[PDB]
Amino acid sequence: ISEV
Amino acid sequence: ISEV
Amino acid sequence: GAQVSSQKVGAHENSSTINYTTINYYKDSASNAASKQDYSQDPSKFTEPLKDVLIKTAPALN
Amino acid sequence: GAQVSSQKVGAHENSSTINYTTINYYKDSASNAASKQDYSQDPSKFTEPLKDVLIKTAPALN
Amino acid sequence: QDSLPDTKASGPAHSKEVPALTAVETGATNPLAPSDTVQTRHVVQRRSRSESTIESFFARGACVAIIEVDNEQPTTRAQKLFAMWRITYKDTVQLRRKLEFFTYSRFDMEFTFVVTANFTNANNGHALNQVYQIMYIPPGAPTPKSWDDYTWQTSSNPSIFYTYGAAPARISVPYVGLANAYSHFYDGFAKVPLKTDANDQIGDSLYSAMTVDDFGVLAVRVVNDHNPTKVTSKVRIYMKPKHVRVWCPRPPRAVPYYGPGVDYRNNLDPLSEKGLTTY
Amino acid sequence: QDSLPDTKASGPAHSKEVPALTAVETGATNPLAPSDTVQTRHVVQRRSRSESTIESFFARGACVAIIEVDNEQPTTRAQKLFAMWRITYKDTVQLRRKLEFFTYSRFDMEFTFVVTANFTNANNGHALNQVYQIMYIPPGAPTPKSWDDYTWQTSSNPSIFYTYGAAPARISVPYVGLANAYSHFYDGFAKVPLKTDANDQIGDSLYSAMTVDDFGVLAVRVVNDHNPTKVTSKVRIYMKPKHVRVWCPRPPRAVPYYGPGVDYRNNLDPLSEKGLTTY
Amino acid sequence: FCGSMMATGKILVAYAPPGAQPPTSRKEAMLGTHVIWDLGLQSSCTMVVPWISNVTYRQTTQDSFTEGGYISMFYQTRIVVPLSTPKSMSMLGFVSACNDFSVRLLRDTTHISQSA
Amino acid sequence: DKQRYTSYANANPGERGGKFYSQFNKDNAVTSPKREFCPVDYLLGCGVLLGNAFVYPHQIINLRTNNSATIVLPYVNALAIDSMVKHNNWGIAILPLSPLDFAQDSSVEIPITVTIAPMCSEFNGLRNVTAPKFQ
Amino acid sequence: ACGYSDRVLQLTLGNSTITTQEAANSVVAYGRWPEFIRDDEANPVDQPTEPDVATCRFYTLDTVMWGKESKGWWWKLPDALRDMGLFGQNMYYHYLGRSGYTVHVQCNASKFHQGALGVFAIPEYCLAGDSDKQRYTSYANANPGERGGKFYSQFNKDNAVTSPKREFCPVDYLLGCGVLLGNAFVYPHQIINLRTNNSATIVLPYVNALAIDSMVKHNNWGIAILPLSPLDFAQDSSVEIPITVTIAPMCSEFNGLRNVTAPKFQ
Amino acid sequence: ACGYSDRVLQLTLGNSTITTQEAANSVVAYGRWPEFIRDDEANPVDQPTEPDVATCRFYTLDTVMWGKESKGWWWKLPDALRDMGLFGQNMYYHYLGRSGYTVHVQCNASKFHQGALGVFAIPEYCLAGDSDKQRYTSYANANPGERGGKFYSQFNKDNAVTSPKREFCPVDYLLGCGVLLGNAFVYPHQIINLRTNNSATIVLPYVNALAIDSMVKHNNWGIAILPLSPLDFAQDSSVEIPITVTIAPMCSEFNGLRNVTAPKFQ
Ligand SMILES: CCCCCCCCCCCCC/C=C/[C@@H](O)[C@H](N)CO
Ligand SMILES: CCCCCCCCCCCCC/C=C/[C@@H](O)[C@H](N)CO
Ligand SMILES: *C(=O)CCCCCCCCCCCCC
Ligand SMILES: *C(=O)CCCCCCCCCCCCC
Repeated sequence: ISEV
Repeated sequence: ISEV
Repeated sequence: GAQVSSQKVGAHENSSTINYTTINYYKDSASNAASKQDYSQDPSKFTEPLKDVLIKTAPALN
Repeated sequence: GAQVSSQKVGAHENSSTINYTTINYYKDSASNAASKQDYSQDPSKFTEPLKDVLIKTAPALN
Repeated sequence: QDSLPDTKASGPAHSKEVPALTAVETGATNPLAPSDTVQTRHVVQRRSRSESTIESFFARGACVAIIEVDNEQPTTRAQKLFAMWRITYKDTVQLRRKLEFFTYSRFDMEFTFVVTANFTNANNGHALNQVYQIMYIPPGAPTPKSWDDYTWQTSSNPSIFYTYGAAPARISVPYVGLANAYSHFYDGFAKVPLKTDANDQIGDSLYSAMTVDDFGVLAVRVVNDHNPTKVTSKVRIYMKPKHVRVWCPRPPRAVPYYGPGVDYRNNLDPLSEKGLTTY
Repeated sequence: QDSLPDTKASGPAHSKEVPALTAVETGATNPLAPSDTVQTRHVVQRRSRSESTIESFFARGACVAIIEVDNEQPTTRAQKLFAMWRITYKDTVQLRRKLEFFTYSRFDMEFTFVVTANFTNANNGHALNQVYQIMYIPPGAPTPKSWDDYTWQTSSNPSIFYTYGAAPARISVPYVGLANAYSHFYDGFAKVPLKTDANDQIGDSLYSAMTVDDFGVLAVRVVNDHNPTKVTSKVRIYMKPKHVRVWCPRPPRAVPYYGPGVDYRNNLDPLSEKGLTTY
Repeated sequence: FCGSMMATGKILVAYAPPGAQPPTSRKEAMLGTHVIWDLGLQSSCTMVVPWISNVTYRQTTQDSFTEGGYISMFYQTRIVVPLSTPKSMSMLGFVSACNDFSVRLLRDTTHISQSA
Repeated sequence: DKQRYTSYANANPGERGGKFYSQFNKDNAVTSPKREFCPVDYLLGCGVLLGNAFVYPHQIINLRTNNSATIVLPYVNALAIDSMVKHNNWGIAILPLSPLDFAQDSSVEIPITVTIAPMCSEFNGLRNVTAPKFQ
Repeated sequence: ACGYSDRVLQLTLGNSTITTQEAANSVVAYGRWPEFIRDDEANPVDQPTEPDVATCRFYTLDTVMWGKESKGWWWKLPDALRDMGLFGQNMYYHYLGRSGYTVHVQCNASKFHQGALGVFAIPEYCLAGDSDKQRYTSYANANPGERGGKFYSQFNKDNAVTSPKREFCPVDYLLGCGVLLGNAFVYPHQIINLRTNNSATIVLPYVNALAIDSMVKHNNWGIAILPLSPLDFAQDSSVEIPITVTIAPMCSEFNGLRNVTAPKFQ
Repeated sequence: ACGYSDRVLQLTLGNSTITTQEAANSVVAYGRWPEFIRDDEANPVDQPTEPDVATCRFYTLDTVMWGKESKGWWWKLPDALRDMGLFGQNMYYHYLGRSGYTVHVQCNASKFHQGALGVFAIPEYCLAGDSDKQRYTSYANANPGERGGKFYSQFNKDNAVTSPKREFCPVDYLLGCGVLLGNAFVYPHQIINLRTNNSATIVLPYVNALAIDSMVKHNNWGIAILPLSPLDFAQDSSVEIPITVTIAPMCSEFNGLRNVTAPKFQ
């Protein structure tokens, strides 16, 4: 996943 | 998982 | 491949950064939804397209 | 078992590598979708199937 | 962080800096803020322009076509057992006008299809649920001459088979333009008459049109064979631009549209009457 | 990274390297680029061949069969209470022609089934929703003699039970060929007449055919017992090759197909008239 | 060139990007892209039609907006043969794409059909 | 009444340019149609209001203030290069925002001269010359 | 310096050598030289025979004559060699056989003659029949042996629906099979253009959807020779010059020995 | 080994390519390849235009026919190109112009024809007039454009002293200017001798006593083609074969732009  |  | 971003919260419950999750399911980017996390810009190219841009306190014609 | 790959982006929103995710749900590979990440090759076996391949600047018949 | 700028507190002035005077002859807009001409207090500004980004201004499905197609016994007369629509946003006016705030655009397109049907005759029995085929025919591919000829085999053209009563069908299409952006306005011709042309027809073309077939057509048919009672359907097509970029702003259309070009004809009087000194 | 090669800048030449002359007698195509015969500028090339890979050329469902099946009272005459289709891509022409750009192929096959029904008689009451059984009968398995005999028990053959109005049914099948690739063309016979044969029928077989039953048949029936009114349905079958490899390219079919072999009969004149010196 | 070995000749083959009168004489044809072919032991000559286009992709149907130009061929001197040699002969022509060529938007062909 | 019907020779006046009108005068000789533009001034000749033309690059020559306008134009198109014969990239429109007046005379006239210079010109696709039919 | 040219070649296989002094290089079809079945591609389990020099040698077929009205010639492989020495014997004694080939087509004329032959090697060369009945050419007619067949300029349908001929009717501009002759250049080929060369040499790997098959039932390759530009000479109206085809089996292996197959041809 | 020969050449300039398979090497006149004016040799001070590929490309003039009684042909440069595409436009819009040239003369025949053409490139090729009046050839007659002029075998004096023709009368063995043709070999030249070659290629630097001059008033080079040995074939008495001249400007630069020069030729 990749939180921004 | 496996990113390519 | 999950993307996690913050929501801009409007009304708040009597309960902080609330997040939402997105996964793209298709290979073609045309299938994607819109992220609507859109940046803006300066109107100058329309409001001041002058070769010598002058400061508003100075006379426009010198 | 999630495979994550990059999409080749065409039109861009006014918002980078956008990815998409795939999981195979069936044991038989015939059930799989197509990945469409396909490599190509050289046409030479059809365009130049000559025993002595000569360079284009040199005479073809020497 | 997307809020607009804060108002700064400012007090009295007695000086040689004169922001209130300017010369609009230069072609520039005077960038004043209220604190340049009045005393202001400090205000921490929290408003944002989130809903007027180019993406949010266009992020709506807009109706662009209503296609009518029938399912009845193939007679010898002209019928509507299949229908063809040349793809365009210029058959309706509302989305056309929003796109035409700009000269060029680049976007992907989402199409959603709403299908409704009704009986026309009081009764000749009924009808079983219909399946619709919407086939895209790109410029150059063969167009159907009858509702079940070979073109409907669709081996290479994309088709949607929609079942009546299911959720509206929906597909996305990439930026498919031949140029680096779509031209909403083209000041030119597709042909030029030359002095050596045999006659004047050879170099004649329509002003401001580009290709002839543009994006092709959608061919719609009911796949079912006919029932004894006739059933009429309409397919309504909604277009939504997504992943939108636009260039070179234009005045919006102010008088009714008259065709696919910029021509006008009637109601050339958009402004109403109001006295110069009436609030 | 999949873009085509960049154009290199090149200038004038006066030399003994002569890329413009060649001898096509050798069997080779001259690999020239524009910079071999004209002055070019540098161009950073961004186009790609993404849409003409073998997978993307075949990645479409193409119609290969329309099977008609009825649900009505079993009379004593010939009816269509069940139908059988010998599996093939040669009953239609569009997918046949694309596969026949190649001599051999290896792929998995996706089948999607679109089913439509209608009433035929003005009215004898109605019909409740129909369920369809599509049974695959491989070469050698017993074929049905009536719409509800024991073969429909399907203990080992695979069947699809499709409910009218549901999304089109879909299944995948592996590469099931008896050889290491499918032969789109077979220059030979399945039998040879020998000198010691009792008569000429014994060694006679059709030119270019291989097995007799090929891939078997699909047997389709409506599972419901009949209503008082008759209901006719059509099952349209769409084939899409996936995970495709192909070998030995061929000229494409240029005159109409005349059967499952390469035979021709009419319209042997594909090219139109054009003057030698007319643009 | 499929004439005898004793035949000689020079030929001008040209490409005119669109927008002007289609060449009717060598004089007009030689102002565009061209190759002057000298017949001899190397039997064949290649002219490359460079991609010269306004749009980034042209249509495969005929459209004046995406028209591609004109190919013409003229004698630069003439075919000359000695006595006892055929005075006429065939020329054959071949076409192929260069390595910068691509296509897009798959569609059905008009080159095959099926009647009911 | 015919849409998109202005002919190539009429759409392209050359250095002569064209003029605006105060009202829509429809060509009625449906027999030998003129196939001309009819640009109405307060509609900027194209169905929008003249007052909003200020979103386009512009200057005003207001006679009490200045006697010239200078505007530098980049090439703008949806393509990097195009046919100059078929397509015009830019239009220059000069309209009296406030009409000419002098002393108390009723027929003052003063010249307007337009001088234009190509910049960063590049051309591709050489062949024989195009000769358009204008007359 | 010492003088090697792609116009002068010597080919030696078994006890036979070919020389040519006016070649136009040589083609190795699809870039693949012939080879034997590898163990990991093997399918029949019995030990194969590999006659080697007894069968892999040049066999010359009967010469055909090229005249001004010739429309073309075709042969199928292995059929054209079915009666050639020990290659034919091994072919008929074994259920299965595999072979690649070197094809050398010979046609010399003079510096005052002109004409161009297209020599095409086609995998699975299915040809069209002569009638309304589909796929009806008989085994004996589909397989002419070294005699080969001919092309025609037009479709002449066999009408004796009583005693049908069951022959092919190969129309030349349709390559005998419903495609346009001009696109035959996607197949391995050379051109014998008389001003340039007097021979064509093409090396053919075994091509099939199987590692080995029945040579009696199935032809792997077809050789089609068509006048792309017709023969002409001086100002004579009936010039004729020979065309001779010499073919050598390569990497021959056979499986499934038993009694000999004797096909009925007549 | 791979095969480069001084008989086979390709010349590419702008969008035009020339091939020849029977050249006799190529001449670079006086050993000098063309070049632009260097700053230390510069004289007009305005920035020059250098159209580059738009003008430096091969222009083919109208073909002339060589028959048994032909005496020769001559052209002057830049005059022969004054109406050629954008080279002519730049020439007439500018007071000053400078250019070098590649000249390619084409003449093929057969192995049974014979004859030899001398191709000479002459700096300042002044030609002699047709009358008793000296230096009287008019501008329109001295400058034939791409049509060029011809040589004669003898001096034919214009006698209509009333309406004088004011033409050149170039006698061939005197090279049209009072010297013997045999010594023309001190000028850059090639011979097209039909048994040996079918073309001549000569590269010409700009030669003048000034770095740049008026192209409208002054021709820098003359091209003279004379039959050193007359055309002959088999035993026919009226053989004719084409001669085609293709010339490309090289390193063109122009100075002094204003309105266009329109000379009066007719
Ligand atoms: C199965 C249904 C498939 C539907 C496929 C539709 C393909 C075409 C999409 C076109 C979107 C058009 C937007 C408008 C562009 C125009 O402004 C300009 N004339 C282009 O220069
Ligand atoms: C419940 C439905 C099951 C359907 C099962 C179908 C099985 C058969 C799939 C066949 C795909 C055929 C493709 C064509 C192959 C042919 O070209 C060649 N004749 C094989 O040598
Ligand atoms: C990034 O994607 C890491 C893994 C995310 C796991 C959840 C996936 C949910 C299913 C996606 C299926 C897409 C279509 C096969
Ligand atoms: C790799 O697969 C790691 C785990 C992925 C987790 C998400 C799974 C989503 C459900 C798949 C079910 C398949 C059928 C039982």
